[PDB]
Amino acid sequence: TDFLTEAHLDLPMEFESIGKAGSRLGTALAMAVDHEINMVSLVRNLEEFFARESCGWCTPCRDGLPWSVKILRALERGEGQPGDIETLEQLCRFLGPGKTFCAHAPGAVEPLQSAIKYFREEFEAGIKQPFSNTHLINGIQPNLLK
Amino acid sequence: DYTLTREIVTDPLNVFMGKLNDMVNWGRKNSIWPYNFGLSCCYVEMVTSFTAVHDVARFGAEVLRASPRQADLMVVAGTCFTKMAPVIQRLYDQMLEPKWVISMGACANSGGMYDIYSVVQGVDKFIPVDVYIPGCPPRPEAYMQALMLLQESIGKERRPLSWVVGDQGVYRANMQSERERKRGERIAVTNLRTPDEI
Ligand SMILES: CCCCCCCCCCC1=C(C)C(=O)C(OC)=C(OC)C1=O
Ligand code: SF4
Ligand code: SF4
Repeated sequence: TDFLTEAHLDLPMEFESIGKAGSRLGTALAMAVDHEINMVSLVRNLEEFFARESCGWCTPCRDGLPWSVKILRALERGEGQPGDIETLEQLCRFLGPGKTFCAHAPGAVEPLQSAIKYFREEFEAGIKQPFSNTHLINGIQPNLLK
Repeated sequence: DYTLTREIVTDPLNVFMGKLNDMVNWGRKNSIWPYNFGLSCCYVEMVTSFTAVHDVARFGAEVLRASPRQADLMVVAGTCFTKMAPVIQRLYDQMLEPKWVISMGACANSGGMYDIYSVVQGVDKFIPVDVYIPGCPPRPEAYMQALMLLQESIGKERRPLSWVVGDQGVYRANMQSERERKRGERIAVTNLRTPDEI
């Protein structure tokens, strides 16, 4: 389920009330996160669980949850690069309902997108390194894209 | 090892006859007059070799006759188009002995990139060739290298000194191929300059 802030604490535990707040009632067993817990590490743990519990049937969950896991691992260690949060948002958009074979992957990307929506300063703090995907090959001048 | 035309034969070479043959070959290889014949872009590189930056005149090969009777060398510098092939054959037939042929460029060698309905696939389909130059176009110094190769081939061929006395057959040297000669120094190459510099 999507993370909610302290402002949403004054809301009745109904399906329609939590549905209009941008989350789900779910099993109605709420979990509280304090100020000590880093949101990036918590979302990394959640996505690690969700990626290793994929059944492997369909491409977006099976091949995109490990990408989000690796991005969150890099953000945890301060090895984040530009475009990582954009990749996480694209994964949120493209792992929604109707795009995967079952509802496991929309539930996987709900906490990631809610924590990005509410705690974006913690995810942006992990991006330190410049984006690098290639190494230099001697004798070939790279296409310097601007 | 020689090739006879009138057969894979041996060296026919008195010591005065050998000296006379050497003098005739020296005079022939040091005075080679090409025929001014323009077929395609390879001719542009050939006449570039004739200019001041390369100066093919240093080898005594600049006179560039417009008449086939006065020319000793025919350079097929360009594509052998099917409409131009009888012209090439007629101009070659109007040349007088001794005469030599250099195919310049991929078109004259084999047809090159023009395996097409209107192109003869190489000039050696219909006229005999002495030196082949790969390239499209070969650079002017490649043409000068072929000129030196032709000079080496001329320098140890055997032709009659007079048409009234002696053997009238033409003996052409069976040279070692340049590929097998240069294989030792070419395979030993390890490192080249990287293509990112000038
Ligand atoms: C053997 C005695 C030669 C005397 C001079 C011959 C005429 C001048 C040099 C040849 C020549 C001619 C005819 C010529 O027309 C020409 O222009 C295409 C040249 O430059 C590439 C030449 O080098
Ligand atoms: S979304 Fe569902 S069907 Fe697709 S691989 Fe994940 S667990 Fe399997
Ligand atoms: S070999 Fe290449 S450069 Fe020479 S005549 Fe043909 S197309 Fe032109």
